[PDB]
Amino acid sequence: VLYVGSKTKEGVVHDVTTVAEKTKEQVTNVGGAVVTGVTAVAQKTVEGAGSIAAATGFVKKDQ
Amino acid sequence: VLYVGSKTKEGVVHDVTTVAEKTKEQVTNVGGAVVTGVTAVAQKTVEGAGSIAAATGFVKKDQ
Amino acid sequence: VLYVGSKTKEGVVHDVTTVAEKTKEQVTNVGGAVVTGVTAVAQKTVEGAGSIAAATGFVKKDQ
Amino acid sequence: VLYVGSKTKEGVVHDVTTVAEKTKEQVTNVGGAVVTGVTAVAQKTVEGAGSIAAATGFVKKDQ
Amino acid sequence: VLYVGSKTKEGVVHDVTTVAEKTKEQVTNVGGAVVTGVTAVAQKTVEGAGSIAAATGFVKKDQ
Amino acid sequence: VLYVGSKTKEGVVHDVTTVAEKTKEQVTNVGGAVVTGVTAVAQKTVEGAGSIAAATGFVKKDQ
Amino acid sequence: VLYVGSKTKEGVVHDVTTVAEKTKEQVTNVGGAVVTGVTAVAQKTVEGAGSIAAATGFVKKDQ
Amino acid sequence: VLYVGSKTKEGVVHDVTTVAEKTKEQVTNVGGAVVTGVTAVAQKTVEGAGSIAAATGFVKKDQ
Amino acid sequence: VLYVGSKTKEGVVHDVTTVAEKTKEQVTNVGGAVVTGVTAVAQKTVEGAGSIAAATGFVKKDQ
Repeated sequence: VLYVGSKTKEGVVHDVTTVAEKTKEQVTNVGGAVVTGVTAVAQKTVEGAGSIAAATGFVKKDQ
Repeated sequence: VLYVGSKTKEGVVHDVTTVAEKTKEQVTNVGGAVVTGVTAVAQKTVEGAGSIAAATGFVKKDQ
Repeated sequence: VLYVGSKTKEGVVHDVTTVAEKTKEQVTNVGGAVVTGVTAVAQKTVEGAGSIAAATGFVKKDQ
Repeated sequence: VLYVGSKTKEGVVHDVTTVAEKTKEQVTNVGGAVVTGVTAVAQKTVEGAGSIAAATGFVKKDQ
Repeated sequence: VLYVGSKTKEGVVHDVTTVAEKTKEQVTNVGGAVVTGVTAVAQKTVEGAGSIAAATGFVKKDQ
Repeated sequence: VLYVGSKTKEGVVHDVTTVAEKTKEQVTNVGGAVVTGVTAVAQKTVEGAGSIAAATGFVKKDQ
Repeated sequence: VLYVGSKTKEGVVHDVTTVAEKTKEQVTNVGGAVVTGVTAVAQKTVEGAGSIAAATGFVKKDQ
Repeated sequence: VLYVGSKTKEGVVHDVTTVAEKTKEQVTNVGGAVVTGVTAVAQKTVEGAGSIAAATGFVKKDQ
Repeated sequence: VLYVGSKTKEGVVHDVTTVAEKTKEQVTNVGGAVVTGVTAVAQKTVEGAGSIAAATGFVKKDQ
């Protein structure tokens, strides 16, 4: 691997705006998962079998 | 691999705007998963068998 | 691996704005998980089998 | 009267949202009545002849 | 009257949101009545003839 | 009357939010009544003839 | 020139309202000119040859 | 020139309102000019050849 | 020139309001000029050839 004057952006996240208003949120959960917020993952490598890279709102009931 | 003066953007995310308003959200969950928010994943590599790269609102009941 | 005058941004996150207002949030949880806030993960490497890189709102009831 | 494990909601009011905006309201009244606001009455009993239960914007010029 | 483990809500009011904005309200009254605000009455009993339970913006010129 | 482990809410008011903004209110009154504010009455009993339970913006010119 | 009780408004500017909102403005310039703001010029006289009275967003590459 | 009881407004500017909000402004410039703000010029006289009266966002590369 | 009881406003500026909010301003400049603020010039006379009266965001690369 050789980079020579090579401006690079390997695996990034940027410029992520969010606006809400008057969001009268009622939420009720029992045993489950709820995700309502901004999430920003940025990885270069996730190696290994069985991996779970960057889940969100995940539920796992493996027997 | 040789980059020579090569402006690169391998695997990126950007410029992601979001606006809501008056969103009278009621949510009820039982055992499941709900996702209502902004999500931004950006990976360069996810290696390995059985992998789950960047799930969202996932449910897994493997026996 | 050889970088030579190569401005690089391997695995970053930036410029993530968020605005809320009057968000009369009621939340009720029983045994589960709720995520309503800003999350920003940025990794270069997550190695190893069975890994869980950057979960959010995760639920795991493995038997 | 016998209630036995009986979750009851006799005569209620709830969950009443209201939003206005830029409502350049001019109002002129002479001797009369004007009602422009949110009203929420909730009674269980109003007993007695001649009663007036929960009027609003009422005018009475009985001779 | 017998209540036995009976979760009851006899005659209630709740969860009453209100939002205004830029409401350039001019009001002029002469001898009358004007009501522009949030009102929330909640009674269990109003007994007696001739009663007036929970008026609002009322005008009475009985002779 | 017998209550036995009976969680009760006889005649209540709660959870009453209000938001205003930039409300350039001019008001002019002559002899009358004006009501522009939040009001929250909660009674269990109002007994007696001729009663006036929880008026608001009331005008009475009985002769 | 004779003004005699002559209410005059020679060369004026007034009453100029402006409202913006959520204006996610990205701007990129190279060597040029960009104008995005409120401008209000008001002159009575601009005398002289070759004059440039009240330019805006001007570019001049005279050789 | 004779003014006699002559209320005059020669060359004025007034009453200039401006409102912004949440204006997530990114700006990038290289060698050029950018103008994003309120400007209010008011002159009575600009005399002389070659003059530049009240420029804004001007660029001049005269050779 | 004769003024006789002549209320005059030669070359003025007044009544200039400005409101901003949450203006997440990033700015990047290289060699150029940026103007984002309120400017208020008010002159009665600018005499002389070659003059530059009340520039703003000006760039001049005369050779």
